[PDB]
Amino acid sequence: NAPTLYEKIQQANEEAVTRIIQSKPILVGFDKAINVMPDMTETTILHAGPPITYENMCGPMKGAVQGALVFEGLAKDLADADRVARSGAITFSPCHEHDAVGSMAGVTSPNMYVHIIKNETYGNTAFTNLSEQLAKVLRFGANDQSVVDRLIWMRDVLGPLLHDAMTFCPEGIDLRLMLSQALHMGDECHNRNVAGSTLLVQALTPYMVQTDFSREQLKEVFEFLGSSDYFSGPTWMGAAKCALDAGHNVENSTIVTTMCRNGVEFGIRVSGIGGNHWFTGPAQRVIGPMFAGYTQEDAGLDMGDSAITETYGVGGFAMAAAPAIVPLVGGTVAEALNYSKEMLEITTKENPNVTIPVLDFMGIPTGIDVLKVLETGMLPVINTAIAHKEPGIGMIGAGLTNPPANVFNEALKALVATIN
Amino acid sequence: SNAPTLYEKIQQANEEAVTRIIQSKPILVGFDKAINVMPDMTETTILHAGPPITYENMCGPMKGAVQGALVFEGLAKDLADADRVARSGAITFSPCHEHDAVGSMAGVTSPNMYVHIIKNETYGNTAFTNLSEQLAKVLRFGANDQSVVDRLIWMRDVLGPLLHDAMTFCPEGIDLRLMLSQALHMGDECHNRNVAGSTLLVQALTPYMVQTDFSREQLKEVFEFLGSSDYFSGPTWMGAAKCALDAGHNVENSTIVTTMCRNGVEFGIRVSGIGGNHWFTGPAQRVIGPMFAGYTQEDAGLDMGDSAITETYGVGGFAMAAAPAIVPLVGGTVAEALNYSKEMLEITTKENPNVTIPVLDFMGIPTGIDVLKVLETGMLPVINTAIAHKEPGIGMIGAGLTNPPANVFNEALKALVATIN
Repeated sequence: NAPTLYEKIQQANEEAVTRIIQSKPILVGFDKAINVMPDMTETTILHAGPPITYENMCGPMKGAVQGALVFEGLAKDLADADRVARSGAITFSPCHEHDAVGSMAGVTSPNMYVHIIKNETYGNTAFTNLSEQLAKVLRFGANDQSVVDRLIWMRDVLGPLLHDAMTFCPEGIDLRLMLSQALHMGDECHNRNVAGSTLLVQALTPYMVQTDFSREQLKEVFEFLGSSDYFSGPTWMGAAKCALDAGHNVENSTIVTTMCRNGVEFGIRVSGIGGNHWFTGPAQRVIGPMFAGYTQEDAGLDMGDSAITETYGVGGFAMAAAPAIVPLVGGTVAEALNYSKEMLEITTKENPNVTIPVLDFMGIPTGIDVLKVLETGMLPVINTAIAHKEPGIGMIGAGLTNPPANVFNEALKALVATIN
Repeated sequence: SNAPTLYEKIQQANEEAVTRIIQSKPILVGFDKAINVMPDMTETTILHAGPPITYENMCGPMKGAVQGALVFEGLAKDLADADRVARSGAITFSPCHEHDAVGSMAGVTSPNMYVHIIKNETYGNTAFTNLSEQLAKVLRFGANDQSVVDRLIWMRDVLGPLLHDAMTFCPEGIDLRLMLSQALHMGDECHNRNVAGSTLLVQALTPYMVQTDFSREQLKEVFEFLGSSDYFSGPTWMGAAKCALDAGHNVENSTIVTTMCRNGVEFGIRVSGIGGNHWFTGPAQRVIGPMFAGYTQEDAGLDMGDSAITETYGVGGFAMAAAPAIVPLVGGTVAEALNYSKEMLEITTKENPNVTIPVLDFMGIPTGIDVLKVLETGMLPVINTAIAHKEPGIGMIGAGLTNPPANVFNEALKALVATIN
């Protein structure tokens, strides 16, 4: 009594999405990437998006890698760094291929500090760097003395104090739970992190104080953390990565387990294909509110791993939860309420642990299924920060984008061919 | 001719009054023992929520409050004794409202409790409120074990002083209208759901507490205390609202409500054009809503507390729409909550642009409940509040929707038509 092919996929997607939903990413500590991540070398630099060579990277990402190389000691300055990167001496590699995710340029170097996030349920581990805090920052390609000065402080004090702080928190911090409180306080955990960041520092505060650091280091670190609302940003991405990784490599699943971009190409991974097989197409423009005297002409293409957030069910998929981002991202609140409802049409089921009050507490729409995106013709709606096409400069606005279509086509083809 | 006519003079006065309210900017500047900073305090003076009320006529839970308080202040050896002292002529019982303060639930506030000191940056008037004790077994609900009096002492021996000291490292103060601003974009409504506000406040306070001379060991238990409940900023918003509202009080000819409060027996309001501490009073009402399991509506007491200053300001139940998280706690439908915040506009003078509700396309909260419009529409202020056991100390046993009583507005109007030169 054999099962039908479409029936295989239904079963696989149920297995896949159950693992995603039942995942309980726990924040366990912090440590230099080199000390704690897989396949790391002192000459490895990780970045956001699918694979790409340095020569092909876009302005901002190059800038971030130059900034990074100088932070590492590997270069006396920017002009030098570019020479060093171009030389074959550096190994470049996506975060995703090292069980990590990076925000924006997503450049992460051996002695940057990272979140250590462990899946309570299924045992896998995810990693992600810390938010610098301002707008003029490495993850946007800026790379002043000021910028590397701040990387240094983070390596030399912030990192160490968080490492020591989690030492006094043997239980870890349950990120799904905190994520779910966040969506009840008007965040979608992608471009709105206000509530999430405030929960995080509340949670971290008493452990920090139990540290050997001085009152004065403590104050300046409290101040950095209240500097902007983006501190938990990376945190939610890591939880999402931890969760989605538990749903990868399931024999016949058509669930998207990764969506990322590097400012030149968008790449996806699908569960039933497994491993690091990427499907890539052109990164799209990001249409939205532009900042202080800026234009669409100035913006680079979509960039960053933050999209792992929508792949989980949050961010743009949860925009109904966060009507407050509308001025920042464009559109009506009407539409913002609608997206979460429409995303039900291309996902596999509601996540009963993360709910949205304005929608009568419906679970977030979880598990993008390539088949449904093809049949409905609805590409996932992503929200994102807009970055300048020039290195240096800052974040310059925010808006809405979609993945390219080709990518889902190519994945559909790969699947129906795998199953025989 | 426009020979300055009447309905005008009211339209003009409401403009000035609501402009004060909207433009007030309440700044949290300090903390200190009531007796050190509040107007007309004496050591034998104790404050309660709602309009004036003798002790003998107070209700179960609030009598328990003056008793716990008295034991703490050290004016009676014990509960049964306390009740004796209160009944003797040796205590002045007067409302928070008449000392520029406000009080949550029983609202009892005695000389040695610590209060927020909140000062109007625009208009320069000050308001005060006590702090959240943080548990369910708590004085504001009438409970008075040893445990409760101990926590009260802890709050005045340690927590209190810590707070006071922290705020001296912060000479700019904390801007409350801004923070409230942000809370309402984070799913709070600053009456029933206070999570966002509370988390924004403990975070702004931390840097300053750390600059203090308290031991780490002491900071440790104070954090434990601050996250034991999400209610820590609740009083803070009452104080904010009280501070703004008072600056809109005493405007000749104005029919704007500047106080709504209750003491478990009566509901009482003040109107700007009437002024001072002239109170209009009716029967406090039942609060009907979902019940905490094992409890039922005949367990409940009548509406009690000063927390309704919140809807007097434009927030709380008036902001219902901003806080879809509360629907199953406070009852009703989400569509109904959107609808109520819209409705409230026919009762109010104009939208506050500085404080807005995202889901309603960022309309400003509805400000300036106008006696005259309450009357002509027939529509009463909606207030969402906690339902509290009628017995002392049992505490919150659910929540729901209530209203002020119709009569209180009728009298208002009649007192107005009799004043307006």
